[PDB]
Amino acid sequence: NLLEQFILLAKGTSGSALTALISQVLEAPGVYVFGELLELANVQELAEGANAAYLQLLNLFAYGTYPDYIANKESLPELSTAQQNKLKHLTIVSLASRMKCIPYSVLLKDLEMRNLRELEDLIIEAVYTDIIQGKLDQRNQLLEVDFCIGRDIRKKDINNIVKTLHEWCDGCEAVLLGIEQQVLRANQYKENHNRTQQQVEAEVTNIKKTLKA
Amino acid sequence: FSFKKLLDQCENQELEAPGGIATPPVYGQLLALYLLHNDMNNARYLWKRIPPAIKSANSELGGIWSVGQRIWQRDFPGIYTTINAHQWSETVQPIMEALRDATRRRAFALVSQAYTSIIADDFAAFVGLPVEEAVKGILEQGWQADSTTRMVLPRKPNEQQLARLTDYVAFLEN
Amino acid sequence: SVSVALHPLVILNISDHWIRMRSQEGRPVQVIGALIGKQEGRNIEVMNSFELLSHTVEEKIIIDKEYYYTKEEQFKQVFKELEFLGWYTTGGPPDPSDIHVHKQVCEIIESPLFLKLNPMTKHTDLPVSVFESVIDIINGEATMLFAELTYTLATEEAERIGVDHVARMTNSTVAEHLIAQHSAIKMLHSRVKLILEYVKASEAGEVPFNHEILREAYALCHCLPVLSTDKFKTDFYDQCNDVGLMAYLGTITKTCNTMNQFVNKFNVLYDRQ
Amino acid sequence: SIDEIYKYDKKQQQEILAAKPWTKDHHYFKYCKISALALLKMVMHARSGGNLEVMGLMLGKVDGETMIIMDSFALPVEGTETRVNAQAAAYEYMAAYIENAKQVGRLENAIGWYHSHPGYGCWLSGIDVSTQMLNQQFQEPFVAVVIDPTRTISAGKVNLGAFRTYPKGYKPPDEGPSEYQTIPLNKIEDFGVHCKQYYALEVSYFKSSLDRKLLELLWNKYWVNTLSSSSLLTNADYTTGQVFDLSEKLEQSEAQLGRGSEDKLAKATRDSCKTTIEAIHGLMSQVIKDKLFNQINI
Ligand SMILES: [Zn+2]
Repeated sequence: NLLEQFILLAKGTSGSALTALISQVLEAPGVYVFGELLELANVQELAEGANAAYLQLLNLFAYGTYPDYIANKESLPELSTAQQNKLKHLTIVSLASRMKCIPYSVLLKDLEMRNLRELEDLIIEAVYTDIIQGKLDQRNQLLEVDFCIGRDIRKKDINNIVKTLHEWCDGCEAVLLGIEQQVLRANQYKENHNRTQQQVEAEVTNIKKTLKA
Repeated sequence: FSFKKLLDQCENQELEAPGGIATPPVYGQLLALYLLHNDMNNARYLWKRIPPAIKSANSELGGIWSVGQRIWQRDFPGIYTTINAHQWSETVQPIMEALRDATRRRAFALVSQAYTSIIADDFAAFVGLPVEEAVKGILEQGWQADSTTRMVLPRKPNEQQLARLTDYVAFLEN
Repeated sequence: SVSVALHPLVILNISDHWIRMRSQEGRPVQVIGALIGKQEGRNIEVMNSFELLSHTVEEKIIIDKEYYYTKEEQFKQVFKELEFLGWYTTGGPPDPSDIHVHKQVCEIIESPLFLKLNPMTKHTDLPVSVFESVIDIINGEATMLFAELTYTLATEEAERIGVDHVARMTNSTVAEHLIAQHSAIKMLHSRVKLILEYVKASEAGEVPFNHEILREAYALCHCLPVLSTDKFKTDFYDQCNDVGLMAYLGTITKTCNTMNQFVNKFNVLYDRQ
Repeated sequence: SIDEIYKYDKKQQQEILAAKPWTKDHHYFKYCKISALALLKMVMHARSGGNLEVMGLMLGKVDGETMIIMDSFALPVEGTETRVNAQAAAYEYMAAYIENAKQVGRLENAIGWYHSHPGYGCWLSGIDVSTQMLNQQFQEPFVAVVIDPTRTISAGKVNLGAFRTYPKGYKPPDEGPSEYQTIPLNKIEDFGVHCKQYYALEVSYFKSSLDRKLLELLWNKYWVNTLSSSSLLTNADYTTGQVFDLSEKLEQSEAQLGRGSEDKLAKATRDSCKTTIEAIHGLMSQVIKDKLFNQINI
């Protein structure tokens, strides 16, 4: 876990050292979620001053997208090819979080790729990073995602989590109630049929007995 | 909605009757309601059982049966040119307007579902409106058209699942 | 790093072996056995497991290679497509005796696995652990140690039915079917409710704020609905309509039988012979 | 203790074998107990046999009126329902395996034999009856076990039957429950002819304390496979065969109706009901899965 080491070695640094460390961790391969570094009080205090651009860059990398970076290109500091690649990977993950069959057109529009080969190479790299598992379909121009990692969350996002989990629990409870009711109905029907058949047989036996005498 | 209840009321009023014969306004309303609902057999039999005295007394039944015959022949230009020939006062006007709208909608659906290349004049005759505005208004609906050949191209448009299965199993196993 | 699939038959074999040896000897004693399975690429799967014969001299354990070879021939006679995978033992954490026996076994296969089962445990999770051998250089000295692997329980219909029957050991039919499904759905509900509680408790503020758990909860919540695609819907409706037609034909057959019985009784009653 | 049954008493077994009380009676053995491991091994071997038939051997003991089974080991036979026993390969294999297991700690002795009847019920055919008769005539005791690995999957419950035959010339006095079992047309004559020469023991299963603890620990991770089963796809050739057999039986019933054992229409109706009920169960499982997973739109 490179993020743990970066957090450990970020205690005494501030200012220019902090910005250099932020650039290094953003460029570092392997790390894809930056929540604790943003949670650091020093990093959150970096807002006051002339270095708020680096805090905005970190916020973009935590919760952001390539169209957001394009819209806010001037304010943010310049990024290298590795940082752009990481941002594109995070954009793919963000799309796959809400859509499980991503068309090629939206990916091309978001990542500003020109030819299909570059986009497919980028998707292959993202797959090989073990941050998104899926398959590419060329005939239908689709990318089918089986698994995608959970990106960084805010403090106000957890309401959606609790709402979805509440809905799932309610669905499970309703299914259990339906199963119980169906079992009860089936058992009652079987016992009723058996009782009726036994009563009919008893009446037939009584009729035969009174007739044979 | 507003016509089904009126049809039921007119049917009941005719059935009760002061001796079998109903008032001519009710006869006309019933005939036009049968025409509106495309119950052609019911309208055909209703006209057959209308007494000749009522036929001679009121002339609007003749026009209503003219509309009915045009519908029976499936002649859309006849329907459109025969609807706009007579009128009454609020007794049959709203239902005849509804009949015109229903005929327009039915013609649109039929042309859409049973044609892939129709001459613009024939499409205008089917719909009822003259050629120019019909060809103007098909494109906003998504229908391809092209000039110098006037060939319009129409385009063709629960928790009880366990209960039923449990019922089936309980019946089969008994 | 290879993905490992376990089979409950192996665990049952080990547990029965240990219980039998303990009952026979009066006091608990550790047992040594061998595993059998198939390796496909990097996917290792274990299916069955027999027992090996071992002796102790001084403080070292030696495996009878002659007995191993005879057993290998015997099991190749029956399970033609199965092969040797590693060895299993009962105990706690690995020991130098285990390292010695692993060194002995390594003369047979290239990279044998190592399974350890703990009969005397107090934890909540299964005491089965899987290790593989890794040779390293520490302080300029060559030593081979253990690396733990993550295993998943393999899926099989007959195995599932047998295991469920043995675990349960207990007047309709829909009854039974629905009861099984109910037990599993109950387990799911419990787990999802405990997760929702943690999440709600963390949101309101009762436990230290954890980022990894919350991110994983978000990822879990983003996995629903599962397979809402048109091809899946078409396949599902295909299956539903097929079962519906079969039910229709069965209903027709039952009605024909009832009709035949009624016709027989009517003919007997209302006919003058 | 529960593990007491796992203790093998050589002296007691020898005394019981030398003081055979089953000679005076005929229905002496009425209870058959099977360990958990033996049952699981039997079921997995029968399933892995596929559509063909497999047969092995069973090691256990006897406790008074009941017959206990502790282990089971397969023998090769190349399977494929060969004519009978073996080109002597299995003949050597049985003794070799028993001798090898003797020097490890498996000190129990054989008590019966098991085999699979995949797709056509659990009963003893003519050759099976002759085999069991021959085995009981000389080496006693001995029990036959018949498994149905396909009906097990189809119905969700194991189809295992333990049987023991009667001596030659012995006529058992009535007492025939004869619960209904669906059997195809090509295998009905043998079942009809050879049905009073054997009787079915009452079978129960047992497990040890460590086995119970391990199973209750394993369920916590094994509950997934119940919710991801999809039994409607794994069993389709079996359902097709059942429908074919049912159609043939319906044709025979119609022929009997046209003509002038009893009421084959009722048997055909029961077969159709069983098949349809299994199919509807398979469908309602998938309906439950869809309701649980596909509707919880985030
Ligand atoms: Zn047989």
